[PDB]
Amino acid sequence: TLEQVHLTEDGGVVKTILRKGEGGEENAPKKGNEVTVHYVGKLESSGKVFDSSRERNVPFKFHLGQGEVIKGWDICVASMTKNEKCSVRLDSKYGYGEEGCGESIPGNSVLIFEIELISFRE
Amino acid sequence: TLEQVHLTEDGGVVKTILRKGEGGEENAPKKGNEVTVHYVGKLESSGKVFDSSRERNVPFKFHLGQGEVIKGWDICVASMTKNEKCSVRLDSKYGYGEEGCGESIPGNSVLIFEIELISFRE
Ligand SMILES: CCc1ccccc1NC(=O)CSc1nc2cccnc2[nH]1
Ligand SMILES: CCc1ccccc1NC(=O)CSc1nc2cccnc2[nH]1
Repeated sequence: TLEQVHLTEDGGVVKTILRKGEGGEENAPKKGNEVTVHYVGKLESSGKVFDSSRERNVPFKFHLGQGEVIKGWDICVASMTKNEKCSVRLDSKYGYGEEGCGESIPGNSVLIFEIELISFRE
Repeated sequence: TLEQVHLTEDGGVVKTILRKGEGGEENAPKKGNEVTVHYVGKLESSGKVFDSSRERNVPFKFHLGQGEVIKGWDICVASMTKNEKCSVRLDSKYGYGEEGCGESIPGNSVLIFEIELISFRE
């Protein structure tokens, strides 16, 4: 595998599947569901890790497709099924754009996230 | 009430209690617990709302005191009890600092959040 999945027309979100998830539409999260993910985020430019839920030993929950998180995450996680692990490359358009965010993410940064979809629920 | 609670020595985190929460230490979240909050965040400078879980009609979960969220939120929520509603003023040191974050939060922004602690759990 290492299937590469193009998720936006502009090339700004491209997912590489590292471990395939479970089969079926019943194993795919729906818009508005709560998802639980583990992730590691690094800058493409330097390879430097700026955030990791794995380092914290506890995953992160959000509601899918609601704009609670960066656009790249909504788009990426919507494409995943339970237990899938992927690495997603996000152009700055799908991250923090021209401004960046705080000390660890410069403006116009391409972000690389390893994301694992642990579970989801209503 | 409208009790004002100073939470850092530098004045960078100051909470005003709008509705007092439940009594007891058993109604106070512990470091590492999951908390569920509703919030509305606005810039002090303009009054402009940059993020609201209430607009989304679904609250937000994070693990308390783990640096998953801005420092101001860890500090503020640690001081709350179940059902408390507060408004917290955060100096940029406790938000997104000199750089800001994305289009909606400029560098050196004081942030004002209304936060309600809905529940928490192990
Ligand atoms: C943590 C999940 C979350 C909830 C609500 C809003 C945004 C986020 N994080 C991300 O969207 C992307 S992950 C991330 N984005 C970051 C920006 C600066 C520093 N560290 C960061 N880590
Ligand atoms: C959403 C909760 C969350 C989870 C993980 C990491 C950060 C956050 N948000 C906050 O810390 C403060 S809330 C917030 N911070 C923001 C920065 C830019 C735009 N909107 C924002 N809303």
